[PDB]
Amino acid sequence: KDYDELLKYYELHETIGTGGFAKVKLACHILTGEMVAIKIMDKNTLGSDLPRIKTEIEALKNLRHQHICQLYHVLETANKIFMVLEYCPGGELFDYIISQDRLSEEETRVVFRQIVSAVAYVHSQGYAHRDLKPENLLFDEYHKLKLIDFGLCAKPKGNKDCGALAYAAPELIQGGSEADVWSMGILLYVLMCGFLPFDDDTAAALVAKIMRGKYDVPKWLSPSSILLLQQMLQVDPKKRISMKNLLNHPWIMQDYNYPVEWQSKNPFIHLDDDCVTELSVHHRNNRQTMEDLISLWQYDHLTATYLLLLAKKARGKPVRLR
Amino acid sequence: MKDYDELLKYYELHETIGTGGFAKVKLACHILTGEMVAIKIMDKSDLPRIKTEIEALKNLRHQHICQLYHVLETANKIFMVLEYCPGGELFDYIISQDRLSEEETRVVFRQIVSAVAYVHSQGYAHRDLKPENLLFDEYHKLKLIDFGLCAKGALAYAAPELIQGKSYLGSEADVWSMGILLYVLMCGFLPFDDDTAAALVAKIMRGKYDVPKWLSPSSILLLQQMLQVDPKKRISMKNLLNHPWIMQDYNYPVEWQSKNPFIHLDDDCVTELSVHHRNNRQTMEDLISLWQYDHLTATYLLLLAKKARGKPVRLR
Ligand SMILES: COc1cc(-c2cn[nH]c2)ccc1C(=O)Nc1ccc2c(c1)CC[NH2+]CC2
Ligand SMILES: COc1cc(-c2cn[nH]c2)ccc1C(=O)Nc1ccc2c(c1)CC[NH2+]CC2
Repeated sequence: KDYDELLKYYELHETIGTGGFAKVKLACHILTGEMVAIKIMDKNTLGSDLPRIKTEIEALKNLRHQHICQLYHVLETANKIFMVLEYCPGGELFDYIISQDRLSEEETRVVFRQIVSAVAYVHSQGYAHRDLKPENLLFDEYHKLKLIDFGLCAKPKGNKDCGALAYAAPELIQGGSEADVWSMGILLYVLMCGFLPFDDDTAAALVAKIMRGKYDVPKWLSPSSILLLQQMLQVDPKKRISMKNLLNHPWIMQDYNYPVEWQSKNPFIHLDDDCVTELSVHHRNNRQTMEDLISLWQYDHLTATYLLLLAKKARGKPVRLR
Repeated sequence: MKDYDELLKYYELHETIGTGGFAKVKLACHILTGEMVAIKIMDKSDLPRIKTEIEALKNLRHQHICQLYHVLETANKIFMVLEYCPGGELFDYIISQDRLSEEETRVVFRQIVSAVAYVHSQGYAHRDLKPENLLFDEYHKLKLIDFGLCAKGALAYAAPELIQGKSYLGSEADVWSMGILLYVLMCGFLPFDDDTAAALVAKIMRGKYDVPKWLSPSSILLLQQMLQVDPKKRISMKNLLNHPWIMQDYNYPVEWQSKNPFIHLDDDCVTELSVHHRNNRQTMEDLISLWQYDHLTATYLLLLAKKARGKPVRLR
């Protein structure tokens, strides 16, 4: 009874889940033929941490970006919440870092310009992620990074509602968007060094290192790398580099000579007309109210079919259902 | 990273297979033996539950229980090095096909029965038997997992006396759950199911269920012996092991006794660990016999499996 609605729309394959509450079940969307990943939560096993699932869904319903792992479809049965998500077979950025030694400056940049694109867009929409680390970034079948787990979340100019400690800003530990900038700075350091700037045996010694904020600057780090690191690793969050200045930073533009393009290429308001026409021939009605219907963004089957059609059109394969 | 330094002396890390807050599962290679392993990584979020499981798995050793090799505790993590189970959940198996045949469900059920009868012999009751908690190893052999709710779950699997406050448990509640499991294997869905949780409870108490046309009268008889609302009326484990349904095609009852020993030690393995350590031998055996669930416990038990798969009793 929990799978009857899900199985009208999706053919279920393997289990890259079998975690706690949330198993990932690789699956195929029947109409389009595109590969999806299905996050499965237990609506009466999840404890007092169902608010995290709801904070994530409501952030993912409002965020749309080339470097954010897309939500296609939400399904709620008796004891189960289902999230139909974008396909990421390439592993975590974490798995990437721990397989190789340390990355070169130009290799970290290629990566880091993608983290910056995503996190800058999050902040434009009034959100702050609050748990940026290399586990929470995944690689798609085209080697591009996707940001995941908005389980902790913002609206810092919104209504009243921590993460990994080695990534946590000083002001976070003692109680904005500037906390995320600190965490991108920790991320930048590990990519180039192969080790954290602050690490210890006990948690109480880790906190003391974050507050004092003194760190090692390895011999192989360039002076451009060092300068950007100290702008991002400011203990005072008012002294930390702004996103407007990060986007076009001299280290950030080496070998690219254009700034980070953060603005979304995945639209809410514009409707692709190849997709509207193919959905119209399938559902059998007029494109006028077809557009009106998609524009509700209910994150049902129609939202899943529209956005997956748009993903198939992006691949190169044709705009076709069955 | 300081949290991975101890682990990474012993294990080469692979695939990141399964997020979920505190509990993440990474695939790993044990460097000395070359044997594949699964690593459960806890973000040190109910840590009495992690500690009940480790404590139960340190004392349980069985061919149809997913083996613990090694426990590692760093600052912010707990690592459990567990048996390799690439074959998926029994759950995934059931939902891919429609329903299983009686003889296909017998092959599968006799393993569930072998494992659960051994759990109960050691003074334990699992309390969360369901098809998500039974995994297939690389030989298509079932391994029972998650002893986090065990005593010394899912409502559709919960016994009537469990729901309304016991007075008291424990082993007969497991028998009810094996009965729910038996039904789903043969039918392709539950004897008690509903849209709301409040309607599910009411169905479990009255205990009346549909008996599909394709279920044999042997299947029906065993089902009603296991699905007794009164736990005193429910079939005993002594009678389950040699039940006529349990034996129909097999010339013999369920062998529940462990083939994985704590006390008796393999000499071929012992003499290979001795050449590595540059120990005498009486010391070597005395040391394994501590069962500390460190690297020496991981290396001994993985050497025992390498010995069993036909490859040589040799370290790398
Ligand atoms: C384990 O995750 C995946 C594996 C494969 C895959 C593996 N092999 N081939 C494909 C493909 C995709 C995923 C995936 O997208 N998972 C995912 C998406 C969002 C979130 C999570 C996971 C973590 C839980 N918290 C919410 C955020
Ligand atoms: C989540 O996976 C496991 C959990 C436990 C466990 C949990 N609790 N106690 C033991 C024990 C073993 C595993 C495991 O080994 N799974 C696994 C192995 C290989 C592969 C996969 C999974 C993904 C599917 N594709 C093939 C690759």
